[PDB]
Amino acid sequence: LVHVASVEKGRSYEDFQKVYNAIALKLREDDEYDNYIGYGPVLVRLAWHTSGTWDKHDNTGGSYGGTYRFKKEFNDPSNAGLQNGFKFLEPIHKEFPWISSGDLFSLGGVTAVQEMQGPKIPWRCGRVDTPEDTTPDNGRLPDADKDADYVRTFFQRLNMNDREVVALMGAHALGKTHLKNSGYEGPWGAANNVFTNEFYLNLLNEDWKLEKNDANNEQWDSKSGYMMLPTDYSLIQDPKYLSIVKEYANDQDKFFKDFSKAFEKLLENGITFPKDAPSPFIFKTLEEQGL
Ligand code: HEM
Repeated sequence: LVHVASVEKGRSYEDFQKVYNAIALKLREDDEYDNYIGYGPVLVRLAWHTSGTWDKHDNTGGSYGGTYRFKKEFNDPSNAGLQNGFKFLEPIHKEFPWISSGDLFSLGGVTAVQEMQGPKIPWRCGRVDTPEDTTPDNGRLPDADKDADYVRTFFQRLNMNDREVVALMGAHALGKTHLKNSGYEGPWGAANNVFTNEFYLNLLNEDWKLEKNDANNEQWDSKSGYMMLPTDYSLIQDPKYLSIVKEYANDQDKFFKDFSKAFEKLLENGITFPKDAPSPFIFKTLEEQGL
């Protein structure tokens, strides 16, 4: 099953920069969301969950078809809370009705990372909406109560290696767990709407205690008021992941570069880009544009 990228008719970099900008301006405006975290983190998570249903074995799921717009995927228990990101994007899509759903969901993630002072993430257009019956079934997104061997095997299905996995998990600097969505509660760190390598620093430097939360699930908690999921903590339990956590804790630029590559790859899995497709776009931030 081949998904060939097909550029929205007549569109070029400037059209997508306008979409970026609209997302970015709304992120600035709607700053009160989630006790003033803002929408950056949930948009990053929406981009990831809409891409992370991919199965390399048969090219089902993935970002291309924008299938989160259908009830089976939007109602996935694993996607609880992402409705907020979708609602954010609704007025964006109304203003730019020509962008595909998959391009919008993925671009929302890129925009959020960059506006939150993260790395530049090159982004390619040309995802095409596919019909309801192409929506992947629930259950392809990961469980949080598991160990490093689970994490490693899970991400093989997404064609991600150890370094790509550890880099992608650094997105957990952002936002928080919310008990009613996932059965976990609390932020991973202090700077939870600015993209930094704080996740790795907190894993290595906080004093974590294994506790039960009010949903009766185990999570790791610190006296600073931070938490880690069992799957997060697995990155310092496994000696191969641990080495990479230490690397990113000690090298902000390396983390940024590796994250950018892995995140673009996640957002592009399953898509065939023709030879003569446009090169990936690197959007300017609002700040870079003086906006
Ligand atoms: C083993 C893999 C992973 C597991 C089990 C996991 C699990 C979770 C859970 C349980 C939450 C809390 C959701 C809520 O209560 O609202 C969450 C939040 C989040 N995850 Fe992950 N995650 C994984 C990987 C990733 C990756 C690869 C990214 C993106 C690159 C990502 C980005 C986020 C973000 C940004 C949030 C915060 C959302 C918000 O504040 O609304 N996660 N994750």
